[PDB]
Amino acid sequence: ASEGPALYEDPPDQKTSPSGKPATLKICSWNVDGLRAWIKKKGLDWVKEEAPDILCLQETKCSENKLPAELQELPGLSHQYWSAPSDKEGYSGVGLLSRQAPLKVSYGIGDEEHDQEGRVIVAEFDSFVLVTAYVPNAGRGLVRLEYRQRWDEAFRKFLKGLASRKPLVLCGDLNVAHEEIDLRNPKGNKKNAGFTPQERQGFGELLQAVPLADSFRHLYPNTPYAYTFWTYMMNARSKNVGWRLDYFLLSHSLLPALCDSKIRSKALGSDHCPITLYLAL
Ligand SMILES: [Mg+2]
Repeated sequence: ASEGPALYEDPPDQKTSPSGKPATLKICSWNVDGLRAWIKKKGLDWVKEEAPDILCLQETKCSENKLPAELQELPGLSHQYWSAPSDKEGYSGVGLLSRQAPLKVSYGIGDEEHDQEGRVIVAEFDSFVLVTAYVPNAGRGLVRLEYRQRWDEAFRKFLKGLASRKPLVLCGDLNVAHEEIDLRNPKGNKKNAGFTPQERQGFGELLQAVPLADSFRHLYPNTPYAYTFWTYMMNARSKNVGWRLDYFLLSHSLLPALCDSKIRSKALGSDHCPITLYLAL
């Protein structure tokens, strides 16, 4: 009620690095709010336009055994990997679709407590490791906040381990708006999932410990009203009353390869929009 529209126009795609090196890798990440729902809402139209080298999907609500046939309409992303909850049901779930097969694909974070909900794919390539995640939400009434804190610690420790061997790119729906600039209404959301001090602090801990840089915020440190999620309710997207929940976090060693980190605000299909990373690897 207190918010009207706030403008955001994502800047043009910067496709060369500081060294002048053209981008060699384009990664698109997207919380699809259910793979079938997303397909019905023309989600694949953006994927075809974007033509990424790697597509990471969160909240697929689908196991590798029950995938929709339409995913065959992406022949340029022929190597497809899927994780889903162990109970074999339609919730959570992540996907990674790639032009080239990774050297190795793994699922989860090496901890039984945290590996039952199909939340993480690890894809190792020659020069870097890619992780895509759908981080557990703290829940309505914060009923899952204690668990989320345990998740955060385990995930941080796991990523620090990976980064000790190869440069890391982490992408996906991290279910937190880091700072006040990362959501439209910080004042009214400090007791809500995604903007609790515990969640924000966890994100800060992750950046420091691994370490990782927030690609978007690194490039655009002072840019407001840049969001990746809007509630389906109450004209939130039309008013740009949103949250930045979706990130590409990078090892510091990859910052010289960083060309751009995009937010595809106008792309429909979900309550999140896609985000896209350009790297000159
Ligand atoms: Mg959803």
